[PDB]
Amino acid sequence: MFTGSIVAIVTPMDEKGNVCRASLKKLIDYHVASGTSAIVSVGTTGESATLNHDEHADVVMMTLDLADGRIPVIAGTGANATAEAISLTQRFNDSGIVGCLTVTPYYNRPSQEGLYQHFKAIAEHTDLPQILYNVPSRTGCDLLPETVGRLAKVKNIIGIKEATGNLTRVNQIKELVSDDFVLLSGDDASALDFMQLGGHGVISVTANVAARDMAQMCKLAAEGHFAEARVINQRLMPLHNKLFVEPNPIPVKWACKELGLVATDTLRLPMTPITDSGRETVRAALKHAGLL
Amino acid sequence: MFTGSIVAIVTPMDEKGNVCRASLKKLIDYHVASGTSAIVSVGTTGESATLNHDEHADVVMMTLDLADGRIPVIAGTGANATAEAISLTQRFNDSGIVGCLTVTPYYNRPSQEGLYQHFKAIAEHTDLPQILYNVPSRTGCDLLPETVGRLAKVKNIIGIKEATGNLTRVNQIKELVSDDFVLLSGDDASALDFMQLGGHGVISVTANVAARDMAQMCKLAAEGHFAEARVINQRLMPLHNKLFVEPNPIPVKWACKELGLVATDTLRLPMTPITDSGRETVRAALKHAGLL
Amino acid sequence: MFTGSIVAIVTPMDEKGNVCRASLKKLIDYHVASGTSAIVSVGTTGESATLNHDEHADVVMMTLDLADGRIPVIAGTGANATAEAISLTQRFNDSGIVGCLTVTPYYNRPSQEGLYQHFKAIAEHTDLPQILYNVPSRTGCDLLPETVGRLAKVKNIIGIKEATGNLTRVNQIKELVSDDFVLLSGDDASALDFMQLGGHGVISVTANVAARDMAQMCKLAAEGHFAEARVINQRLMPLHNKLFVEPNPIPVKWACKELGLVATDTLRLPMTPITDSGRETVRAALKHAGLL
Amino acid sequence: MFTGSIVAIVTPMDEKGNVCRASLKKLIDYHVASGTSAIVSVGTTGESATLNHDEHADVVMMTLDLADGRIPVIAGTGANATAEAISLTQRFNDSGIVGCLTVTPYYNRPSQEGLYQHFKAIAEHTDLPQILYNVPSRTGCDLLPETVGRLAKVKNIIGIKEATGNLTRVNQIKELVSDDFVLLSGDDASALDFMQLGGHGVISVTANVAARDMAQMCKLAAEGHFAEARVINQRLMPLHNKLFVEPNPIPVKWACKELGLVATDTLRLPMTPITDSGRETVRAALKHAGLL
Ligand SMILES: [K+]
Ligand SMILES: [K+]
Ligand SMILES: [K+]
Ligand SMILES: [K+]
Repeated sequence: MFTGSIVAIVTPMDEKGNVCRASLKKLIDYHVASGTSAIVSVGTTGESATLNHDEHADVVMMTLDLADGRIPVIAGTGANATAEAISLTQRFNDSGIVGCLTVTPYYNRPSQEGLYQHFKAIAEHTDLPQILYNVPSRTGCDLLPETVGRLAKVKNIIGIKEATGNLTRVNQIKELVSDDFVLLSGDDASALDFMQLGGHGVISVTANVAARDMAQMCKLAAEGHFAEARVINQRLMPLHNKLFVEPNPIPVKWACKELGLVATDTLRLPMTPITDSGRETVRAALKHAGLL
Repeated sequence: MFTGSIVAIVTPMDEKGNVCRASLKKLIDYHVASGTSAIVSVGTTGESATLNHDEHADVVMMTLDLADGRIPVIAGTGANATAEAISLTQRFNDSGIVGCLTVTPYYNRPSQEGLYQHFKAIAEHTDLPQILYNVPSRTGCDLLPETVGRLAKVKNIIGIKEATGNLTRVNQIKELVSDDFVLLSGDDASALDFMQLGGHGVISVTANVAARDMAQMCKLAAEGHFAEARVINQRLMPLHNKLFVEPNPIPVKWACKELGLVATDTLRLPMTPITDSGRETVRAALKHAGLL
Repeated sequence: MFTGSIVAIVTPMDEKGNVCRASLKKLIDYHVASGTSAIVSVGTTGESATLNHDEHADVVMMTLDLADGRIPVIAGTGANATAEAISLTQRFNDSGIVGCLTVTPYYNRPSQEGLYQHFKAIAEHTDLPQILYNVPSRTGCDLLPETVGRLAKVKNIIGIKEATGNLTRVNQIKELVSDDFVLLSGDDASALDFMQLGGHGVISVTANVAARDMAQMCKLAAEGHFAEARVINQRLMPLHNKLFVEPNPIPVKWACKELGLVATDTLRLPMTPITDSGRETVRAALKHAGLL
Repeated sequence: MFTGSIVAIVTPMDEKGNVCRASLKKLIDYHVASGTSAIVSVGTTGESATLNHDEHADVVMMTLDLADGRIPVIAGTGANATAEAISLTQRFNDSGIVGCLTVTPYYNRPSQEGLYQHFKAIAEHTDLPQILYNVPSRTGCDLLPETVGRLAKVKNIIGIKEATGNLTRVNQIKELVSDDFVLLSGDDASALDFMQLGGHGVISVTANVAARDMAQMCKLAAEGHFAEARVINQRLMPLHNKLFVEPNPIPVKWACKELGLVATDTLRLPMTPITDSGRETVRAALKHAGLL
């Protein structure tokens, strides 16, 4: 559902840069078998940036189709134009998705009032649950706790993917919102800390390749067994860091390929193939994780 | 030119959020009368973010028609997917624009090699002169001097709009590029300094409302009359700062309207109307510039 | 001892800027009565910066004398010259203090290896327990977890006052050190979070004026009653922030004065009297805390 | 002068960590022969941090004697307590030094008003010309242009050593001060740029080992021959960078020794001997400068 280990799933491509269905199916089967709570489809790790909205929609539909009710699917729906965000959302009305992950507008750097108006308008024109998404390092702006608090009063704004890696934000946000509001980490390396502070889960890059460990860890964290969760986390930590040694999803797509989870590690420009140096850092991380 | 004062022109809109031709014509006549060297159409200040590519192309073509051979027009062509950058650039091939202003991919944060491959592919699918554009605060990435040097070796990559505010870049880039590679400021408050270090002009937001002073100031600069240029700069400096008191282009659109240069200060969400406190700030800066 | 609520105690001065004994006595009595675990004497809040080592020693001796065994006293001993650090430490051999709080060298910005050698040398030439102190915002350098880990193997380096407000440091450090090693917050605003993540206490500015609440909160945190601790913390939070509205200890010394805890709020230059604006922000914080 | 190339001279030490007179004399003769404009004695590069005030005064007086009227000598007088700044400055009153270099209080992070009161009190207890010194990365505080403007109104406050690396400050300060207030770079890698914007010279670490080129370069700059100056700057640029490959003055001391300019590269803890990897880096930069 909207807690636990949620995978920010790669969009597996062939050598032409087109979605590879066979590979997506394997990945979905892998997640159903590994205890992953939900799949975020065509988020950042999903290369939302370089799929056009038609392809973005296909991949979501294909993901849902392959999932076949076995695992909930959340659609990435973010756009830096509110009209575009709205209109992309409509595309997934009645699709079967359980909700949407919607990023703060990138590049144009709106005010807090602007972010409020953006997200309120989007929530207005759908019945689907909305997860807010904050990642200033990508977007150039920062959705502050106060504004999260105003937006949480809207019926179908139900949570936030907090990707700052600033852990003070957990309780600043939490004080300000009801206990039903979901607090999910968007930063693998600090996600166990995030959960220990009161977070409910993680929308994860690491889960693409360490699905089971991430699921166990997140469940331990929810039960208060932090010591036990850390042991897993310790072992995943090089992966938490080195999946970003080169721009996400370059490392993780290579990792999937190396595990045999996807046929090719192809991406679309401006993402470029992994360097040999990166190959060697990632492979070492995988082995530390015990995955290789 | 690709020297002197270049306006990053606002896209004036009617109350419905669509381009207002009467207001655009006024603006262009003004820049023609004021001695502005060129117009950048649908760059950041032109709200590229909230126009779709058709609307963007319409505004560019409308601007070109209205300019009527009197002043060169540079098309904003930025896009964070390389395929989309190519496709948008292709819309203007054999159109009469004199060049493209193309920004580093935002949000997806490519490597330097990715930046290289992005812009190289773009350059290769056009005869148009290309001006690179670096604005890390909006994009999440930083096109370093070295990559600039690499890209300057491509025939139709002929300049950079440097919006970091970091003046050390002028001479870092200069030493690595040829004598005729153009260096333009993207930061009004430091543009004169930029020019004094060896930059060749500015793509300016301030020029929207103080086109005459800006053209004056850059002429002085090119002729090496910096003390003189500097008297104008201090006249404009509060505008250089306070045009960003709220997110650009919210302040400059209000200022245009106030100066009677455009009919309405309407913008597209997620940009929001200027606050009362913001009006008063901007109006003060305009008084200081001698424009009210 | 070296856990719980530990006060970074002000050095109360008269109008000549000289230690006011009557005021220090009141403060010490207040801490013994309020359940404060220990007193840090002549730390940062204690104006170590502007007391010469002779005065620094007096204040420590006078604090110990007034405490009269009722409350443990830790001496600030930090110096950016290792010889000086050593020699200042010798001054407190057999004094009665239970330990020393020693800051990373300020201004000169040594390497990690330098910090290792600094702290190892100091620990060598005393039997007293040493608490490391990291606060990059003041010092210009950052003692990283890895180096904390090497230093924790030295017998009498027993803990760290981590003042970064970066909460990822708690478990990075903790993984690397034995379970006996003490992890204390040096940042009031994030101290409950710090403790929730595995910290043992706080060396606190807020404790100067909210001794009892801070003691209760820290004890709740140690017992795992985080929800109950947060309620207190919520009420102290404006104080956690506004005691730094102007440079520490300007606000807190004024606060003490306003409570009647000290006779004058005098400081030594380059610390300057509180502004009226600051007066009003602090008084509001105190009232929110219920202290006024 | 207080213009041209000014060396921030190393305090050469014997193997015991005490000033080595033979080596200091060599250094001074070299600067006299090389055309260095003035010597700053016991500034940051001179290890002010690890010398007590007597030792500091001894080195200053020794430097003055050895200079023997051949080259002006500026005493480092910084101190984070105002009383100590006054007392150290008083040691040099009627000594033959031509001015003091006095840094913003480090560690205690005063307000702008505190900075004002600090330096004003200092100026008032001496007839010596005072050069302000801003280096936020070491001190934790930033003396803004406006406060500089305020302080320039004091008679014996006559200049600033600006070590931010932020070139915008040259013209911000300049507009607020009188025509004869001196602006010196504190950042070798940007000093030529600093000068091209209107700065009057540099207090340099590079000049320790490339005194001749540095003096050449600043002459060219003052005469407005920037292209020419710039050929020298690129010859020195790897040294400008790699002299900080490890904490200053670890690299420049090793380089002096290597050039036979001093007997030993010994420093005081917490500064540590240069790493093997550091030697090789620095030696490379020296080869590039044409000095090996
Ligand atoms: K809600
Ligand atoms: K070119
Ligand atoms: K130990
Ligand atoms: K003066």
